[PDB]
Amino acid sequence: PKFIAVKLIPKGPFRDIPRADTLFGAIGNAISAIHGQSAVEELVDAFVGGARISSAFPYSGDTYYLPKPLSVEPALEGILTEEERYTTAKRLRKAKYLDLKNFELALRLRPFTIPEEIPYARVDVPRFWEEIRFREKSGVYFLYSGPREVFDGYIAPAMRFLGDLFEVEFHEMKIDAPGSEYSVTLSNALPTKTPVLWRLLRKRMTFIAEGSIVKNDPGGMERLELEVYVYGLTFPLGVELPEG
Amino acid sequence: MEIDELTALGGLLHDIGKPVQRAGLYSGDHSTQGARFLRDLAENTGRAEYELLSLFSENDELMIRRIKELSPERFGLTMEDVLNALWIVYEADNLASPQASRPLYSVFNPGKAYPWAELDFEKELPVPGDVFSIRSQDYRELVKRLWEELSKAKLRSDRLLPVLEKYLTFVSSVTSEGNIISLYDHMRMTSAIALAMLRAGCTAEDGRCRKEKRFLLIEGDFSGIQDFIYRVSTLKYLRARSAYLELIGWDVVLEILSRLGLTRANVVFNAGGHFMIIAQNTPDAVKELEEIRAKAVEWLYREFESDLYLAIEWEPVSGREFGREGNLFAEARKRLKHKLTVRKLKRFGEIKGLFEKLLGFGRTAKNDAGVLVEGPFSGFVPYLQGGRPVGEQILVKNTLNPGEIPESAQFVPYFVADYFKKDPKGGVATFEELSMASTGTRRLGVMKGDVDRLGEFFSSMDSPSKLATASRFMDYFFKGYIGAIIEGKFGYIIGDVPSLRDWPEEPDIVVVYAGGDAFFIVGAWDQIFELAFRVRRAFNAYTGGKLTLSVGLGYFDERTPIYRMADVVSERLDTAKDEGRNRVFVVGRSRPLDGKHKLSYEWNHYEELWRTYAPRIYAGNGRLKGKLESKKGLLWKLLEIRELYVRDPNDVRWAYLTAYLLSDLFPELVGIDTKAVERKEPQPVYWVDGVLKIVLMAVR
Ligand SMILES: [Mn+2]
Ligand SMILES: [Mn+2]
Repeated sequence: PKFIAVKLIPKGPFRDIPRADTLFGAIGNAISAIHGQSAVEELVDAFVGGARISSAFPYSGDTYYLPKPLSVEPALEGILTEEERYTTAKRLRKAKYLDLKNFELALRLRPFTIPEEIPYARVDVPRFWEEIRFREKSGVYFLYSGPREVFDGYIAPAMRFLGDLFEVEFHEMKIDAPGSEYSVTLSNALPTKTPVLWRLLRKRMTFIAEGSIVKNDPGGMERLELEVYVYGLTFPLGVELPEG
Repeated sequence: MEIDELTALGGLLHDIGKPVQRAGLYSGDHSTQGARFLRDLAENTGRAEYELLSLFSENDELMIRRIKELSPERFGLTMEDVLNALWIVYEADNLASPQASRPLYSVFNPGKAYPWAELDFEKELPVPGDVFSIRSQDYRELVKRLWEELSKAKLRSDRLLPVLEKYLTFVSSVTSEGNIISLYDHMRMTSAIALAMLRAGCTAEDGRCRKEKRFLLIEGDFSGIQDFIYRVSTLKYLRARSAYLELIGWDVVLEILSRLGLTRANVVFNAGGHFMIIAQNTPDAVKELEEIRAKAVEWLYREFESDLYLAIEWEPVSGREFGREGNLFAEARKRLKHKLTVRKLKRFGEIKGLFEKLLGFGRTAKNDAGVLVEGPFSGFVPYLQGGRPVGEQILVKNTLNPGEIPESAQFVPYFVADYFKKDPKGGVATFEELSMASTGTRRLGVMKGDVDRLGEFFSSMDSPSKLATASRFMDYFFKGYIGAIIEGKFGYIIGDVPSLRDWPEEPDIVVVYAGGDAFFIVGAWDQIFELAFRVRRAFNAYTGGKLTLSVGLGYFDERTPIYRMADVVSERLDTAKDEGRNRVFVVGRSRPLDGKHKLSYEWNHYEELWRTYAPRIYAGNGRLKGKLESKKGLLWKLLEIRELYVRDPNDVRWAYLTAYLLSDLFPELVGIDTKAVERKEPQPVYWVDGVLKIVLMAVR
């Protein structure tokens, strides 16, 4: 499918790589101050109504990175054909992100390679805590899927306002994903069914990590009192699973 | 006796006739000579059961009569029962699979072989050496020690395994050339496969247990260990978490043994939070495993949120798939490994609500007086020197000798590498206590080591007994001998290693973990720097120089948190392995990013660079070579000059500058090495910082 990729050009260093639950939490908070709640209830409804935002992923020049789908992990013994199969299979297992080209292959369980240098570095300065040092023309992006009226109406106004540590531009972006019963989440999600393959993510909520596999799971949002909404919807792209 | 205990002790003594043949005591053949040992032993002390076990060493004519001679009722067994035991134990011997002096050839190096000695961590380090023929005199003294111990042993598998391990560990199961398998391992694996066939129900078969899938390979691996241990809020606590993961592991293994009616012989290994069990393929077993697996995962979720998981999977297996046919065992381990990778990608899928002074420990019920910590199944009461042991099972620490515990207690010996520098008080040293004891800059040394391509090594093993030996010896270097290497032993075998001071008598080191094929060790940064090379040399010797470590070293401020430290040395160890294997990450390093320059050093490459440069600028014990006192600034100017080579590697400025900077000292850096230009490798100047920065740290 084709998407609107919200690119964050970083005017200075970041503290986290913000995944979808914290992105929506910030987009929501901006809308509270900028338009009041009536537009937050409307922002939620648009998202329950089918609209989706991905987690934030690394930005380099004209290269877009995406999360390695967990579907490949057990099927490494399929894209081989010992040392050249022991070492790589481990560095493939460890690899967190893929290029758009290699990610599109990973969905189809075709042979793919890994990004050599990932264009961000977690510096931990003592006094302690860490920042994220970005390369030149390198930053972070997240995808939006759904109607145009909602992007121009809610998301784009919210993101410019948030930028006022970063500037914002957006492009069209096609992801050639296979047709399948199973999909990869490009967003940390709160599942409704039991998923296929996953890594758990502790925040107190228990999320399914980015790259986890689901069979027709839209995820779900949660309302609670401390009202605030926690974004746990799936950003699904079709994926081919091995037999197992 | 019962049919269960008989088959267990049976397969565990089918080949106790091999040590006596080679001693040359009885008339001849080991099958015969083995019976004349147990039957003889039965008569002395007057323990009837040994004469029933003596039959295992041997048209069913004379056998049925020799069994009928012996009372099957006296003990409480059928005659038909004992025929099955013998036929079960007979086949088991086949499934676990010449001169009377050929020694045990090392699993690590089948070309080299082990000198006859009995398992003792306190004395000597097993080093595969020259093929020295074992005297018939030696085997006699062995059999005489074996005789005395077996006499006072309480004729349960839990009291019989410890004596067979002590004595028959460094003894060739068969005396062929390049024979890998230890006798003890072949004996414990047969006791395992035999008991598996009995429980499986299969009887009077001579291939219903062989060609039919009546066995289970049960494999349990912990996941999130790193997080569970190195992710908190001190070193005392860090140690307590490692110890607690050990007891949790034992609790799950012992419950599987308890409910399937198996014995510790059935445990192929339990090391690095990874355990394997051979067991029966009965609808009872698979059901009981699911109940154990489910309750274990549920307890782990309540106790530790999602931090620590236990992935338990089992593959049904035939007798065929324990050996070779044209490696079915390795392929059957590969199918099970695959099952585990999927289970680890389904963390807590077995929980549906998700998506909405002491000597050991006693394994009692959870509700019990003096329970210090609880597992998923049982509670654990500490067993002190002056105290009494409490529980069905008793986990005893760093002894195969049961000592003074009740006759009705399951003995379970567990080895743990737990060396630590004692404070001016009885308590273990802190990160500050260790960091202050360092030569020069007051920093805590953190080193994380891992054995290279162990997965490939284990995958080469044909048979259960081969894997049993491979796994045990591997685990025993880390659990048994890392304690010794720190103490200062094997000085000749190690030799000259990169060092900054004379080795202390009570070194400022603390083992966090050492077991499986890995270790995490902290202490005075300089003592840790030296221990890295000591451990690696001992490991090269312990193996036939046929296996390699990779190590990640880190030197931090004492006040640095455990999780950043653990993260850095893990990152550094991962680099060491990724930049080829068999290398050490010595220190943080600047380099060109042209993909020709590695941060890690080949052990021998670094050891050679220390030999060359260290003596010329380092006097020892924290002092700079007398000729450089007040000329130290030169070393910084060299680092300054090397940094210009880092900025652009091709420019020679460095070669000409270094020259004017000096003159004799460092003749290796003043030139332009053309072998490096040819081989497209870094110039010698690139490697110098690994030695200088360590010396500069030592001399402050
Ligand atoms: Mn390893
Ligand atoms: Mn390891």
